[PDB]
Order: sequence, then structure tokens, then C-alpha cells
Amino acid sequence: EKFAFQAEVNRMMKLIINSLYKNKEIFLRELISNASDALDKIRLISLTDENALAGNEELTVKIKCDKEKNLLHVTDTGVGMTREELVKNLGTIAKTSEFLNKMTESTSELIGQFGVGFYSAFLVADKVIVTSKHNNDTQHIWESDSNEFSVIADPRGNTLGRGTTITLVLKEEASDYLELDTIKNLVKKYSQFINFPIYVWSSKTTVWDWELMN
Ligand SMILES: COC(=O)c1c(O)cc(O)c(Cl)c1CCc1ccccc1Cc1ccccc1
Repeated sequence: EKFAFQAEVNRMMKLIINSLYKNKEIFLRELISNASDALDKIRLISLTDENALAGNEELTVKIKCDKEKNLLHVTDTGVGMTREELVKNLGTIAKTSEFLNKMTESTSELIGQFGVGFYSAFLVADKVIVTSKHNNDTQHIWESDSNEFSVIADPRGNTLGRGTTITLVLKEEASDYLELDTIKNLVKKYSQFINFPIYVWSSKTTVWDWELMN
């Protein structure tokens, strides 16, 4: 159930952490961007398939601060990932070569062009948990502290309907990202060219609910 990252992913994770240690907020730009791509990908599957949206009828992004448990959740209802997509999409690249030399040679711009912005999560996270439910497979969980990862069947069953949650066990330097004021400012900033509604679980004067940001 446990796996090793491949060499280039280790190299790029290190490259990412030492380039963007100053612009740490980009991690949340890249999680929202990756969520939009996933929703896009299911919207197009649904063009040639009316069962595509069966698992869950909406196309959203819901973001959650849980500051007692030191966690940040970015859940989308996009195309999701089968168990094998968790293993190769997240532990592999292949589909790079010169990128490792063209990134060493502003790389904040260029991380998103190769779609590799997921690893920017380790800038702020000690653990990343990816819970994903794909129409062609059961819900699975991917877990890593960057020194390895594992995928396991989710014992809670299919909670997502379809889609993906990124869960970040935040570092102590990233405790700032647990206050709604900061989070909603960074989400508002990075959600404007996103074609899906993006919500944060927020507080109003007191009850909790999804608050729309775009
Ligand atoms: C299917 O995507 C997710 O579930 C997902 C997601 O829904 C949110 C995320 O933050 C991330 Cl990181 C993923 C993983 C996706 C991924 C990460 C690294 C390399 C490849 C891919 C595949 C891909 C292809 C087209 C459009 C979106 C995603």
C-alpha cells in the first residue's frame, strides 16, 4: 500500500520549496487552479455521457478551515481519480526532462504551466491527504509527508459522490492560513478567472454556511 516517489518528483519538490519559500500563498492559487481543471474535465466528459454527473450533480469548490485540527480542506466535485490515477498522477510526472533544468535556469509563473503546482502544497503542509472518488472506482485516500506515499481504500465508503479533497496538515509557519479573514482574502484573489462557484465555510453574526467568493 506504500510507495516511493520517483526521482524527478523528489527533485522538483525540492526545487519548488527552495524557489517559492517567499511566495507561499501560491499553494492556494494552485489548488484552486487544479480543482478548476478537474471540474472542467468532468464537464467535458458529461458532454458525451449523461451518467457523468450521476455521482453528484453539482460542479463546485468548497474550502474549509478547521483550526482545532490544524487542517485546510479544498474539495471539488470534478472528475476525481481512480486508485491508479492516485498512484501515477501524483507519484510520477514523465508526461519533464528539461523542466528540471529550465526551472533551475520568476518560476512562480512557470510552475502552473507544467501542471506540477500540486507539490507546492508541501510549502505549507507537513502532510497532504488526497481523498478522491472517481465514477469508475471506489473512494481512495492518498497520503504523504514527501518521504513516501500510500494509497488505501477509504474505510468510510463513498462520501464524495465524485471528486477530490486536498487536506493539508499545516506547518506552524502556516498557521496563518487557518483564519477565515486570510483564507477568504486569498481565495477571492485567486478565484476570479475560475468558471465555477468557490465557497468558504465562514462565520456570520453566529452560524456557519458556505459563503460564495466569485
Ligand atoms: C483529476 O484531478 C484531481 O482529482 C485533482 C483535484 O481535483 C484537485 C487537485 O488539487 C489535484 Cl492536485 C488533483 C490531481 C490532478 C493531477 C495532479 C498531477 C498531475 C496530473 C493530474 C491530472 C489532471 C488532469 C487534468 C485536469 C486536472 C487534473
